[PDB]
Amino acid sequence: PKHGKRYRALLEKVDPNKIYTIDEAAHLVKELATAKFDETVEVHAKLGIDPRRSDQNVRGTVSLPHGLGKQVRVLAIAKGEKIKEAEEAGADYVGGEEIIQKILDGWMDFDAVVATPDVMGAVGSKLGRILGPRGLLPNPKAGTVGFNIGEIIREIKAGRIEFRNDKTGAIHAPVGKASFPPEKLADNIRAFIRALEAHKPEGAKGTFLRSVYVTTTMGPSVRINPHS
Amino acid sequence: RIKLLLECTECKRRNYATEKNKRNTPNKLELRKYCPWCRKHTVHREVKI
Amino acid sequence: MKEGIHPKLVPARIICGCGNVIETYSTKPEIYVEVCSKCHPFYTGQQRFVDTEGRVERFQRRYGDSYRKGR
RNA sequence: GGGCCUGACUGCGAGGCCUGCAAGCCGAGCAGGGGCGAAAGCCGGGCCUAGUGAACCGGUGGUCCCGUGUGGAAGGGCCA
RNA sequence: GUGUUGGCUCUUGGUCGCGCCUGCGUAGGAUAGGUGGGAGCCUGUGAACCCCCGCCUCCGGGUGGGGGGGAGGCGCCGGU
RNA sequence: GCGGGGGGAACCUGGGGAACUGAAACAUCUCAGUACCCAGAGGAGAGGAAAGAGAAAUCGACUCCCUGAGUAGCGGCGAG
Repeated sequence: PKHGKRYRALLEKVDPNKIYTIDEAAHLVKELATAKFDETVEVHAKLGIDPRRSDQNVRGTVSLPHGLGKQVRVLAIAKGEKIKEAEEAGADYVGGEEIIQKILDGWMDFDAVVATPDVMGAVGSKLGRILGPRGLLPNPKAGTVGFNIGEIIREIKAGRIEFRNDKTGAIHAPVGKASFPPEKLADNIRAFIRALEAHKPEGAKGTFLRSVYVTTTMGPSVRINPHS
Repeated sequence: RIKLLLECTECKRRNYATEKNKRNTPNKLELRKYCPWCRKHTVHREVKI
Repeated sequence: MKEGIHPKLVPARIICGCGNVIETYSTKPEIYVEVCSKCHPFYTGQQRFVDTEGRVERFQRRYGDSYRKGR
């Protein structure tokens, strides 16, 4: 009845009988873990879909407002003014079909690719073969193609957090900082509640949001009732 | 049932017009055109199985 | 009469049949089976005071026997 | 043989072919709406005479007309 | 199937609830089952040195325990 | 010490209950709950004070006549 984790104390904080609710969560998590540096809490969950038959495979992104600087890099592929807008907006990788060519060669440092409709052909067909089933190629309703290279990369820097059910039907995303206001962690938990809810493919039949919770990096793990 | 199967045209959720059609040569390829009673004429589209 | 019930009347009639369905499913009723039949219960018993019976019929039975069991 | 394109349009038609029934069939021209020329105009399937089937019954895409006190609804009326 | 047609009992299967345990095509200090958080973690072993013992295998190794004691090890870092 | 039973042209209640013919065939359907076997109360029984009607903040036991439409409708929506 004794286990291998010093976290044990934090675990004692952890009383897994209730699934509680969001704001409560902000507070008890914020308290629960501030180990090395300050907790990097995150929320994770699983939906009653079936990602094999991609007719439910979701992803996208809500806009949990709150300053940013880390996670999921992206390539702003376009030309002059777009390099301007998106680069400044908040880009990790920037350029155009020249960057596309560099990638075809041996340079790929971006998980998501967002290109404006001006170098989109070169991006998708030149780099189509390269970014491929990696998730690195631009798609017109996958928050990856369009002129607002600046707007989207911008949010990438000011606050982004995306969605993408993994193999077994679950998503992960940042919806509040560690020492961050409880009500805050609540609100972001929410924006995610919503965009996620929307993504909810019409291919669901019943208890869709099955398990919805807040867990940290290295720390506690408790479900939250995004209802209250 | 033969390379002759019947489809019909419907238009951007704002109507549906009809007419049969086939299967043979370019099979599926099914945009087409037509005009619904939607608005005054309008694309339509066609497809609809 | 010699086989109704004992605890009321359950000895008689029955007109019936069928054919087939497929209605609020795909169509009309495969209609027909002009047939006729019987339709009834069962028998059993207990004791007055050393030496008895019952006879009767099914349910009505069970409640009943309970009743005169009361006496 | 080449280019460009959907009218193989909906609303419809006056007035005739034949026919006792129902059929089937011919169609200028008015409207909305487009497409081939710059246009005088042709296009409401093909070069035409055969590839066809009532009525019931029931399906689906409407519609958003009816609902057996009223709100809705099973269910259902007309369209396709 | 179900109704009178009551009793004790040996048992075996599907299912969902929690707990445990698992994952070796190949470069991969290495049997990475994913996708998340994501450079730090820990001292009732005062340790990865050594000891046996529990368990699962595709030599290896993974995991769970009892002990033996004298600031140590590993995740980082890199790298495949 | 009672009762019944046994009748009775037709009317009558319930008990059980059929082919023709129609649908120019005929299997749903039809004649129909009709013919007929029965049990039985009468001089007539039948029904007979509402878990009714019907939607107006309305009626008011039951029975039989005229009307209610042969409409409302039931249906190989066909004979009917």
